[PDB]
Amino acid sequence: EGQLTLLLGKLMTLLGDVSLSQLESRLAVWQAMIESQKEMGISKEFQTALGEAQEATDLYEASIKKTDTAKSVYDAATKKLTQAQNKLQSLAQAEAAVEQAGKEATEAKEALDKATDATVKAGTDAKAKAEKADNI
Repeated sequence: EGQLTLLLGKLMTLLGDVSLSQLESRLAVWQAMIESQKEMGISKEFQTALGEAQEATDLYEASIKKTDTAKSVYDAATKKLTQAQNKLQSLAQAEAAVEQAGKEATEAKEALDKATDATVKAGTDAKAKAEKADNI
């Protein structure tokens, strides 16, 4: 009963709402003040600081979506193994399915763990490039 899978699905939603959502917003404020002022005829090296951040934040949209696929990929692997695991002690071929559902699943987690580390990575920087907008 590793329904930490359901907990995780919930953390991903929160990460999306509290991390990614505020970041994307912060930067949207800047783009709209860039445009609202770029119309009154009034940005220089600032648009480099901002360019870089809305790319990290955009790489961070992508990355979360990449770990969210990876987990769907993994949830199929884990439920695959509980089907095979189950109908085996309903009694050599059944014994193999479990070994291979098992292999498919430790592999899915490996890919899942990877896509998380790479999401940890992307957001850590997006946080940073967006704080570096302490331009004067």
